[PDB]
Amino acid sequence: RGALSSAILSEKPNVKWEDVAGLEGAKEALKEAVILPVKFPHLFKGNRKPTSGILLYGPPGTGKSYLAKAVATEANSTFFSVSSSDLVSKWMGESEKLVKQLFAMARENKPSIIFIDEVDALTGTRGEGESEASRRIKTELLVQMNGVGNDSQGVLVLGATNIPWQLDSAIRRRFERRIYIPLPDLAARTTMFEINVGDTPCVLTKEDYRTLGAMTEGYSGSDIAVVVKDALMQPIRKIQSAPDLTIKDFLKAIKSTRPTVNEDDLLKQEQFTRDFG
Amino acid sequence: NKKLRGALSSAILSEKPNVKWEDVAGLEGAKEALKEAVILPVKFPHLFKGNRKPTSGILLYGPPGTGKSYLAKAVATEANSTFFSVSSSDLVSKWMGESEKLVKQLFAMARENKPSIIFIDEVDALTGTRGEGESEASRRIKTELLVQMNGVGNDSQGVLVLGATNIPWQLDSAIRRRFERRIYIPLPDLAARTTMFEINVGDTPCVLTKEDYRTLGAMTEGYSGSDIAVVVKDALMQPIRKIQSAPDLTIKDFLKAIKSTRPTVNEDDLLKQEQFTRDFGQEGN
Amino acid sequence: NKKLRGALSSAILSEKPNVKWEDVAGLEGAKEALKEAVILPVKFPHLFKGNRKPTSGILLYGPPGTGKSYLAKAVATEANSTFFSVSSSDLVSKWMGESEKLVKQLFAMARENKPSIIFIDEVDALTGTRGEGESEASRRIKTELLVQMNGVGNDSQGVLVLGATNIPWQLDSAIRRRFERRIYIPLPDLAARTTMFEINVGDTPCVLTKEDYRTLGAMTEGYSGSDIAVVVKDALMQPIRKIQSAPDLTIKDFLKAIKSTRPTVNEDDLLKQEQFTRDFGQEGN
Amino acid sequence: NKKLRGALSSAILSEKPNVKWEDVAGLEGAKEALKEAVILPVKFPHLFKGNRKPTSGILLYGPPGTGKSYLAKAVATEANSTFFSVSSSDLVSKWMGESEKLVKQLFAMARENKPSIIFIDEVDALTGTRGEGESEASRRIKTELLVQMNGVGNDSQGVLVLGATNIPWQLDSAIRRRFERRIYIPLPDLAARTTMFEINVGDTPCVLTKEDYRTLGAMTEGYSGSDIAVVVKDALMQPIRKIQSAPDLTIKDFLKAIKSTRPTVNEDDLLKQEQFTRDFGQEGN
Amino acid sequence: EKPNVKWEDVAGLEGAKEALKEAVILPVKFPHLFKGNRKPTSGILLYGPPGTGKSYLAKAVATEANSTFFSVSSSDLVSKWMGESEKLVKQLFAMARENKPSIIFIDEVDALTGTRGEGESEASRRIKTELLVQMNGVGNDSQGVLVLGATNIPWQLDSAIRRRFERRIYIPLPDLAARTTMFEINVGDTPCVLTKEDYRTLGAMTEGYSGSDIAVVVKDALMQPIRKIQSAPDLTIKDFLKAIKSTRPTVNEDDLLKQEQFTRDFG
Amino acid sequence: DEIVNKVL
Ligand SMILES: Nc1ncnc2c1ncn2[C@@H]1O[C@H](COP(=O)(O)OP(=O)(O)O)[C@@H](O)[C@H]1O
Ligand SMILES: Nc1ncnc2c1ncn2[C@@H]1O[C@H](COP(=O)(O)OP(=O)(O)O)[C@@H](O)[C@H]1O
Ligand SMILES: Nc1ncnc2c1ncn2[C@@H]1O[C@H](COP(=O)(O)OP(=O)(O)O)[C@@H](O)[C@H]1O
Ligand SMILES: Nc1ncnc2c1ncn2[C@@H]1O[C@H](COP(=O)(O)OP(=O)(O)O)[C@@H](O)[C@H]1O
Ligand SMILES: Nc1ncnc2c1ncn2[C@@H]1O[C@H](COP(=O)(O)OP(=O)(O)O)[C@@H](O)[C@H]1O
Ligand code: BEF
Ligand code: BEF
Ligand code: BEF
Ligand SMILES: [Mg+2]
Ligand SMILES: [Mg+2]
Ligand SMILES: [Mg+2]
Ligand SMILES: [Mg+2]
Repeated sequence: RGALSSAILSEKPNVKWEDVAGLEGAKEALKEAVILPVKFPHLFKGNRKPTSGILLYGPPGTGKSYLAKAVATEANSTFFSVSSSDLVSKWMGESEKLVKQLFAMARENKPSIIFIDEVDALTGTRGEGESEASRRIKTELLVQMNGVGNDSQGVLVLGATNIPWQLDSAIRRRFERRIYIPLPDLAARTTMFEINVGDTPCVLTKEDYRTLGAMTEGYSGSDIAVVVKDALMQPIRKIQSAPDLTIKDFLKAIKSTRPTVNEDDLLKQEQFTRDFG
Repeated sequence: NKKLRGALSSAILSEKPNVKWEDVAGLEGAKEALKEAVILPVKFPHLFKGNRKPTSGILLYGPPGTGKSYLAKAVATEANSTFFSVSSSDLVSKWMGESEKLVKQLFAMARENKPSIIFIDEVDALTGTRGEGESEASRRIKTELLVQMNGVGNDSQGVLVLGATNIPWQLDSAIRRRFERRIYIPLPDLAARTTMFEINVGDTPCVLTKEDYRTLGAMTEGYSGSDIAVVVKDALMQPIRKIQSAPDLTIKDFLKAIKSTRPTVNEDDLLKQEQFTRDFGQEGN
Repeated sequence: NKKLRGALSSAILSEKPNVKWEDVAGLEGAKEALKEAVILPVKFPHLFKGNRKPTSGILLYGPPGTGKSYLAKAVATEANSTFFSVSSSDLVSKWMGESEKLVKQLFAMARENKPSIIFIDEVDALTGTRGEGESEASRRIKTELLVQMNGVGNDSQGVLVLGATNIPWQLDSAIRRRFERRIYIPLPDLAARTTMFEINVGDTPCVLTKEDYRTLGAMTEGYSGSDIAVVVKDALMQPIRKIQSAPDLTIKDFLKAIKSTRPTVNEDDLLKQEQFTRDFGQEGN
Repeated sequence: NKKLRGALSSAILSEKPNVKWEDVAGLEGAKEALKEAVILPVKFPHLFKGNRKPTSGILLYGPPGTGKSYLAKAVATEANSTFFSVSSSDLVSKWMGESEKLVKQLFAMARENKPSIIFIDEVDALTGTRGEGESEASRRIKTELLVQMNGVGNDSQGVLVLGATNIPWQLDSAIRRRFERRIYIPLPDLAARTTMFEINVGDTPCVLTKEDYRTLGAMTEGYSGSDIAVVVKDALMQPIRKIQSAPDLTIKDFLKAIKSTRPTVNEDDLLKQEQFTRDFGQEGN
Repeated sequence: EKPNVKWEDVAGLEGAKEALKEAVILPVKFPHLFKGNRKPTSGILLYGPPGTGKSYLAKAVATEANSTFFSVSSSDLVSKWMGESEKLVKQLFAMARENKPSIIFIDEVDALTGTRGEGESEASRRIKTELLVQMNGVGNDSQGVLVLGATNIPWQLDSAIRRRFERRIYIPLPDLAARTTMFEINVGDTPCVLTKEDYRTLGAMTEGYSGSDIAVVVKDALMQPIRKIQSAPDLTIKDFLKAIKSTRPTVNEDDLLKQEQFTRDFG
Repeated sequence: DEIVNKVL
């Protein structure tokens, strides 16, 4: 009880659906799996059942955990952000009751969305793993994710990962909509600069943000959050050395900051998308 | 609970190694970034409000012996923040997920004692690209470090995570992502080498002039700061050798030492360092 | 804690192998460096004050059989310190990260009993460049040895870390950095060989003169000190054999032994030794 | 502790294979060295005092099937000392550095039972020149064998380490150094072959004379001792085939067997054996 | 383990049959002719091309032995865990020492023992070396065990292990009477109109086939009439000629040159 | 408690 109820968060990180830039298919699927069953529950009767598993995958730094924070603000659910630190134990027969308790308190708190972040650290193909941790966790989890007809309120199992090809095929089966979150294109990048400068006084125009968004092809949303961080530092450099925001501040930051993803990681991501996604 | 805090009570260091920002030679850029990520949030906390947030991760890399751990000692003296120095000996426990329960407890301590600094020395031994590693140590220590650094319900406010490494290309790309300013600490140039000789001789009586230190700094191209610390160590032994085979420090002592002592870093290691700097890195100047 | 010190209590050797500085032949330079790093700080501790610090790491390398472990026995007799003598059998363990709390509490033992000496015999088997090695043994024992030798909160005052190796080019560059005087122990020369015959015959009654030992030393070019120890062994077992085929020692006994006994080394191993000496090393004279 | 002694309790052999020195034909040099390293220290221990120490390592090498393991059985009968016939099955284990504690535990057992003999059969499977081998098995089993044979705090008094091999050129040079008398066991000559026929017929009723055995020994040039043991086996199995196929032994039985049985060795293997003997080796006569 | 398989059951090559009847039965039927210098044989390497009835002859010795029989093989001794592939060998010889007489049949010994000039350190030196030391060695006592072994590549075998196998017998492609016997056996008690001259005809027809191939032409010829039943009888010689036209063997006539090479040099 | 060992 009082050991897994440190999975419920309660601070509600204030990210709203108009802060993720782009990703409209992903917002569409998440709305029709989270918002719509609660708002019109009469529709889901007969053969029409809601979705009970969604995997988000992609390269590192593109929006997965952030979009999970957006769900955590907008859902009006009870939200378990559980992880591998909170399920595994020394004593044998504790990594059975811990998963079992997790889903039973999820059905105490219907509607429930449960965010098992980075599922490849729980579920590791069981050919080399140790007895306690790998086998009884993954088998009990497979069982309890075989609740198809009974889980019509409550459990929607999200999940994010960066290595989607190292995932067990039974668990690739359980996640029934593997959506791919890619590096962002032009309108999204321009939107992210306009968001991340916030309400800071700047002389920039729409064609300036348009210029920077044209300049930054290859960057994920993390990188643009840190070029806006560094460019917002640029006034205090112009006070220590010993003002407005210019465009030379952003050009300064973009010269200094260098991209993060490597262009063969994208080949294996596109591989998995073409084979299963 | 208290068993684990009894283990990690021996990590809050309490002695302040007296290295100051002038005992570091060279490195304008790395001192600059470290000052505006460590010193400046505490000294003027009213500035960092709104969109302007402090930096929450800094990776230092370079060839062996060029200043990384030493600059971390300079931060440890000048910061006025609690300075945790953790390592792989103190996280890998024997006991089924203590190596995740320990990590989570580490950052929980560094949130209850904010502002804090966590200095993970030689981060390439925890974080090894996870394509060949073993299940537990690999996926579970790397994964708890990832989720714990930014995650969902975790709030990395006011903690900073340093880290040094010599093999920056063997680092996992999610952890290359978490360290948001990869600064490169290079072999010293001419003015830096001359500065290091002038520092390391200290207040020892010597007949040397500015053109003598300038001469030696011209002589030693290829040496890191370790090597110049040991040629000053050996050259400071030269009066004892006189005073047994039978004073001042006089320039034949240093020429004697520089003839005997030979560089430590080769010249293809530098090619892969420059590779990583050109693909992902800053320039530490 | 105390389980691990209960394991490593059997490494602090205490029998003092009675080899004195006389009994080594040749190698004036290596004895000289070892004396001014081991004997002299204890005997005159007032000197080493200010910038003048003693040496804290010495690597001895060379071909097989030339004096490395023996010179370590000479230090173990003459030092008056707490000589440990550890090896790879005593640091690697079975239960998951026990193989580095051993490393840590080894060096913490040497700090509680300073001035200490740590003699890591054959260091190339612990420290293997970490580009192909396994996660636990490789990164964690090598990494804890690195951080523990200089590190941040660690204070290597008054401990000395020896180490011998035969493959000095297969050593990681951070650990090549930590060993700050790489001395090279070479195959012998004429005066050393003559000295080794005069030592190894001991107090055995022989008709030999100085020109006889001089003759044999001229005869044996290419032999290491092992080989001359076994030609003296065989030549001392010649008269017992003549007792069996039926006295003091003829020079024909030694010529007989030198004809029968054949050296150990070859002549491309020497090319890679000279390579490393020309790129990173000292000269052991 | 006792887990490991529970493993190595099955190495102290307890049956004394009754091979005596007379049975081993030829090879007087190898018997001579083995007697003066095994028999003579025990029988007259007053002699070995001062500088005169017994031999502590002997390597036997040769082509396959010439007498090495058999001569080790002769030592095992005639020695009157504790004999451990260890092998590669009894030293390697699965759990990360629990092989080394079996090596160290083997010599630490052997000095409880002094005088002792350790016979490592086919030492070329432990000790493989370390330029291509893997990290653990290579550096750690070879290194613990090195340090354990002479080392610093180790005291190889009263133990002897035998060892046989067929590939003596694939042996590491430090371990070529530790084995201080490399004796070469060759293919037998005429008198040895005649002796082996006379031994292997035993007390079986035969009409043969000395010139008959002399004839066969002249007939069989190129055969090792295995081959002559099997031509005597087949020639002794002729009469049973004359009971089924329907007595006394006449030379047509041996000519019959020698026509049917075909040799084992090949005349370039001998070139590399003679190579190693001419570069590093003794001569087993 | 004794199901049927007999000395009566096998076709051709009585040299192999008599060497083995000797080396197992002649000690077991008479343990009192082998005293003094006269000891039984303790290793026999059979080889040949595939299909020629090696392992079947081995299990004929299993039934026809009154002895224990351990039909381990090279598939079951490979591991990948640092010296596990040796304790398997050693405990195998422990249950063979404890249970005299015994027979150890290592099928396809060429997969353990690969001439050690290109192989890897551990598996090469350590499995080959533990097999050597374990077969004769010092403290080991190979009393009452017989180490068989079959192979198809006898020239890729290490010379120390060629030495340990002290009777390398060669199992060749068979003759006429054996093939006729194998057709008569494999048709069993199935109703057929065939005569002795019919089996004689087929045995004349099939030169080059091993015993596997004749077992599958009898398999196919027994499944011709059911095939004309359900996709629409008796057993004709045209059924067997039909099957022998369709079914093809494995072998090449240069493989035989290297087999004859090894037989002329060591066998 | 179920402790972890480590293999080769
Ligand atoms: N769609 C987005 N909208 C706004 N900010 C974004 C977006 N994607 C990334 N970012 C920025 O990058 C940060 C890192 O996002 P994060 O959740 O860590 O990504 P992920 O989990 O895929 O790696 C976000 O918190 C934000 O700072
Ligand atoms: N840039 C430098 N300025 C001053 N001293 C230096 C510098 N680099 C190295 N040193 C000296 O060399 C030693 C090696 O520094 P250290 O922090 O251990 O280097 P690192 O951790 O990169 O290998 C320091 O203790 C100091 O004595
Ligand atoms: N320089 C030397 N002076 C005297 N004896 C020496 C010398 N070098 C080697 N020896 C002899 O060599 C023997 C074995 O050498 P050893 O100590 O094993 O050297 P190492 O460990 O480098 O191989 C020593 O026991 C000693 O008898
Ligand atoms: N010189 C010899 N004298 C007597 N018997 C011998 C001799 N050489 C070989 N043998 C026979 O060889 C067998 C021992 O094998 P061995 O020669 O030890 O092989 P290896 O020497 O390759 O280990 C015994 O059968 C023994 O009868
Ligand atoms: N020469 C033969 N005589 C009798 N039966 C044979 C012969 N060759 C093969 N067989 C039959 O074919 C089957 C397979 O033979 P097998 O011995 O496994 O082939 P291989 O010798 O290639 O391993 C056996 O059960 C055997 O009865
Ligand atoms: F895509 Be992130 F790195 F979770
Ligand atoms: F930390 Be150093 F560069 F070895
Ligand atoms: F030089 Be020795 F072999 F340690
Ligand atoms: Mg994330
Ligand atoms: Mg450092
Ligand atoms: Mg040594
Ligand atoms: Mg043998």
